[PDB]
Parts: sequence; C-alpha cells; structure tokens
Amino acid sequence: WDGSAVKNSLDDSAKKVLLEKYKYVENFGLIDGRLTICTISCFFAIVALIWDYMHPFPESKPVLALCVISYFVMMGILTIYTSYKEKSIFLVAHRKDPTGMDPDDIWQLSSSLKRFDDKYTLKLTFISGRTKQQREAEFTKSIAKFFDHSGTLVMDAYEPEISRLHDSLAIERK
Amino acid sequence: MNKRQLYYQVLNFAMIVSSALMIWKGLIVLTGSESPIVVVLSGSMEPAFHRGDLLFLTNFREDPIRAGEIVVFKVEGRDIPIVHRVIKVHEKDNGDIKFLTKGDNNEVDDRGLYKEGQNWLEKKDVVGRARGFLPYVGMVTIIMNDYP
Amino acid sequence: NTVLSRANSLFAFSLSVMAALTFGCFITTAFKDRSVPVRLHVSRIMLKNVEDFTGPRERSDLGFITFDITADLENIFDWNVKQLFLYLSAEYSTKNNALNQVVLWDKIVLRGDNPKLLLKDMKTKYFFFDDGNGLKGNRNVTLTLSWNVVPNAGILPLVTGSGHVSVPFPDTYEITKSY
Amino acid sequence: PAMLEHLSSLPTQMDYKGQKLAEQMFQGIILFSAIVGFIYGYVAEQFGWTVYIVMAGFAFSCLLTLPPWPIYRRHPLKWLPVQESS
Ligand SMILES: *[C@@H]1O[C@H](CO)[C@@H](O[C@@H]2O[C@H](CO)[C@@H](O[C@@H]3O[C@H](CO[C@H]4O[C@H](CO)[C@@H](O)[C@H](O)[C@@H]4O)[C@@H](O)[C@H](O[C@H]4O[C@H](CO)[C@@H](O)[C@H](O)[C@@H]4O)[C@@H]3O)[C@H](O)[C@H]2NC(C)=O)[C@H](O)[C@H]1NC(C)=O
Repeated sequence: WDGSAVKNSLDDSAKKVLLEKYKYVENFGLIDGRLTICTISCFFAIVALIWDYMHPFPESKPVLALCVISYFVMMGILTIYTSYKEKSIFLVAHRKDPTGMDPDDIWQLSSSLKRFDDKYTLKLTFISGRTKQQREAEFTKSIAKFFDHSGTLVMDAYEPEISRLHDSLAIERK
Repeated sequence: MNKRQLYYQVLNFAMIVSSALMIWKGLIVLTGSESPIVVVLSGSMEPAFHRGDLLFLTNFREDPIRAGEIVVFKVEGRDIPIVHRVIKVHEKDNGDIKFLTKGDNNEVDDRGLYKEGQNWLEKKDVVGRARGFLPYVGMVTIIMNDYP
Repeated sequence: NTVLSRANSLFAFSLSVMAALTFGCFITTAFKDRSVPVRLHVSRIMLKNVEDFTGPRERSDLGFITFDITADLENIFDWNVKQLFLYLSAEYSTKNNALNQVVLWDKIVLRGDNPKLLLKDMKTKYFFFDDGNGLKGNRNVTLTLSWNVVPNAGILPLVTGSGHVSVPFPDTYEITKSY
Repeated sequence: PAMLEHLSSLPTQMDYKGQKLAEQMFQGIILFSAIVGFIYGYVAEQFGWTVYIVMAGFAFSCLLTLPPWPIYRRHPLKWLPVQESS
C-alpha cells in the first residue's frame, strides 16, 4: 500500500516477535493522554452546541467566545504535547518481574524512515533506575536486504535479525 | 474486538466535527451578528450575482445603514433568506430607521409584511449588511445540493 | 506510488493554484487602497409636479425633478471590477428629523458598453414621492451623486462623488421651470 | 498462518532520487509558469486568458506526469539492488 504501511507492519511484526519470544508487559499513557485532551475538547464542543441550541446568540456571545478561546488553548496544549513526545517514540514496555525493588526496566522504542529513502533507523532505549543508567542503541540498516521482487517480505530472515538485536540488548543489559 | 480502531474513529470524527464547527462558530462570533454564510439561489441579481454564489456577511458595525447597500432578510412564507438592495430611506430620532428595498429584473416594490398601513418592510427582519462574495464555491454548493 | 495518489497531489496543486489566484486578487485589492474621485457637474435643475396627496398612512407629497448630468470615467475602469450602479442622493429635511439623502432612480452599467457617459435633460425613471413631506416649507434640498462597484471576487464598497447642489423650494406651488 | 501477512506487504518499488528530483523540477516548472502567468496578468491585464494559460500548463503537467514512463521503470532496474525470490 504505502511505505508508512510498511513501517506499521514492521512495528507490528516486531511486536509479534516480542510476544512470540520473550513476552514483556505493554504500556500506554501517551495515546490515553491524547484521547483525554480530545475528550475534554469534545466536552467543550458538546456544551457549546447545547448552549447555543438552547439560547439565542446575542445573549450567548461572550461565553461562547470564551469557549472558542478555550478550544484554541486546548489545541495549542495538544500541539505542545505532540512536540514533547510524539516525535519518534512508538512502544513503551516494562520487562519481567519489577517486584521487590524500585521500578526499573523502561524499554522504549523509536523508528525513523525518511521520505523516499532506502534506509531505516531503529533506536532502542533501556532505562534502569537502580543505578540511573540509560542505554541507547542506534540501528541503521538498509531495507533492500529484506524485500523481494513481487511482494514477499521474508520474516524467516528478519526473525534472526531481531534475535541478534535482542542478543545485543542482552549484552547491553547484563 | 480491538478498541483502538474505535478510539481512532472517535479521534477522526472529533477532528472533522470540531474543526468544521469551530470555523463556523468562530466566524459567526468574530463578525458580530449571527452572520450565516449564505448562497444565492435566485436569479434576480443575475448581472451582479449569478446563480450559485457564496456571500459572507458582516455586522452593522455601529453604523446606520444608508441607501446603496444590499440587505438579506427572511421570507416566512417560504422560510428562505432573500437578498435585495436598499433604494429609499426614512429616519426617526429615537433609534428607528425605516427603509425601502428592491430587486433587479423587477418592476414592483416587494410588499412582504406590510402593504399600505405602514412602511414597506421591517427593520428587524434583516440579518446584516453584506461584506463579500465568492463566485466559485457557490457552484460547488449547488452541486452538493443536487444530491441532498 | 499510486496513480490515484498522483491525482490527489494534482488536486492539492489545483488548490494551490486557487490559493495563488486568491493571493493575486489580494495583491490587486491591496493596490486599490485609494478611493477614486469622479467629477460631477449639474447645471440646470427643474422642480415640477408638486402634488399634495392625502395618503392613508401619512399625508404625502409627489415630486418630479428634471436634471442634468456631466461626469468623467477615464481612470475609473479596471480589469477586475464587474458591474457598476448609479445613484442620485437627494437630501431633505422634515419636522420628525428625517434627515435622509434619498435615491431617485438607478442605472445598470456593464463593461464593454461605454467608457464615458454624458447627456442632458433626462427625466427621472422612478416617481419621487415622500411620506414625511418635509419639502413643503423647506428652502433647502441637497443633491449629490453616488455610485457602487462590484469586483470579481473581493469586497465591494460604495464610492461617493463630489458636488453638493443646494436648491430652494417654494411653499405651495405646482409646476416650475427652474434653473 | 504467517503466510497471509507475508504477501500483502510490498508496494510498487520506486526510484527515490529520480522521483525527488522530478518533484522538485515539477514544482519549479509549475511555479515558473505561475510567475509568467502573473506577469502576463499584470502587463497584458487579462484574467481569463491567464486562467487559460494556467490550465494549459496544468494539462502539460498531466501529460508529462500521469502515464508511467519507461524512464521511471528503467532506473529502478539500476538504482535498486538484486533481491531474493521465494
Ligand atoms: C442646507 O442645510 C444643511 C444642513 O444644515 C447646510 O449644511 C450643509 O450640509 C451638507 C449636507 O448636509 C454638507 O455637505 C456634506 O456634508 C457631509 C456630512 O457632514 C455633516 O456633518 C457636518 C459637521 O461635521 C455638518 O456641517 C454637515 O452639514 C453634515 O450635517 C460631509 O461629510 C461632507 O464633507 C465633504 O468634504 C470632506 C472634506 O472636508 C470630504 O472628506 C467628504 O467626503 C465630503 O466630500 C460635506 O460637507 C455641507 O458641507 C453643509 N455646509 C454647507 C456650507 O453647504 C447647508 O448649507 C444648507 N443649504 C443652504 C443653501 O442653506
């Protein structure tokens, strides 16, 4: 379909390899915060529509203008929160057994695929809170080693690649 | 099922509905009057405004409306906003201004509500004084109104 | 790439062409920031047919004015203004503070017809009658011409010309060949 | 199985540098034709003929862009590496 759909299927295949091989714990929160901002903006919109449908306009001008200004403020805050964390970060996960100690094991993923490019970038991040250490892993590969001639993206060669990447992250961890 | 597709559909619906109603309400607040973005559906002003033209309105803007301006009122017998042009004018020094209007390609002054007991039309049926127009978008509006 | 995606890109580029013509019209309306003056010359005005009619809504009066025109439209026409109207504001005074400059008749003017219009002794097209009948007992009426524009896609203002002609008027008299 | 995701993955392969330079030259030619049409509408002072020149440039762009060219499939035979089969 599109190279963005290729990136989406690649991230989904990485999550499928993670679920088939090591089974770590998913997270949420950024999409939940975006849905919270959109739910509050829809609350402003529904209150504005009901209050405009039940009351005439020259007696309802100023607080409706305040609702328009509030929509401007909420969309600006949504744009700033987009610029905070929605640049490259995709997947947030906790690892196995964070019990008995401080919450360690922040496993963070980011992807990069430029417009009209044959190169892919994957950045892994392992944050441990006992020693307060972050570990970055920049993986710049060429996409031409995985595709085929007429529509068969080989996963049987991509899965040992993710195995070697997880071995590298295991060396970085231990 | 997967709830993420439902939240993404709510996200896209929220984007399009909030954007459209925000543009509509922001324009009708920043004008000052109720200011509907109207579309000419009558061929009375055909050398001036052809069939299918968009008109955006402005406020009275602390200005008594003299002669030589187009006004948009509402016909209750058909419930349709109709635009005409002011010709004559009358003044009273208590905040009361009466006016006479006319349409092009016509011969008879429009009766409307009053016929002979008072002046010809009423000063409170007008929505506002017109500001500007688009000749291209109104044809697209008529095409979209061909399939309601 | 998809041919439908290339068609969507060409549709967005056609929207960019629409934005470019809107930008060109914005440059054009930003160039005509000054209002244009029109010279007017009215010499002979005759006021006749002054009939007092007992109207059912108000005691009204009928009027009839024969006038002259002399104008100039040399530097007025551009390549973006569509159609032009012609008014003739007559300003009178009443007892009930109806200080109105009021229009006798109207004229439709399309481009390509005449770049300069001048004639004489033309009578009014529409019949002048006033309900508040403040002319009877007044010695002051003011005539000044105004004229409206409409652009191709922009905002239409009104442009009033120059020349305020002050004409007196007797108390109770019917027809007069004035000057 | 995993063979269903294995098939509906790969779109039409593209020459990236050729399409980027073609898009840059495309926008340059369209913008230059728009500037020439604006100079024509400023000097010759005609609007409908300016719109006709813009539509003629749009038709030229459609004739140069819409059919899949043999040049646009010859360069993916050179710029792209040799990939495996089933
Ligand atoms: C008949 O009765 C009138 C009213 O008492 C006498 O006064 C003349 O009235 C006419 C119109 O009413 C004046 O002509 C134009 O008036 C416009 C409106 O101005 C009003 O407010 C001023 C005070 O600010 C009043 O003096 C005036 O009467 C109006 O009530 C002006 O906007 C016009 O200005 C023109 O020039 C300026 C530049 O200075 C331009 O920018 C404008 O666009 C416009 O072209 C104009 O003045 C007229 O000026 C009044 N005076 C005179 C001396 O004529 C009449 O005198 C009276 N006639 C007789 C025969 O007695």
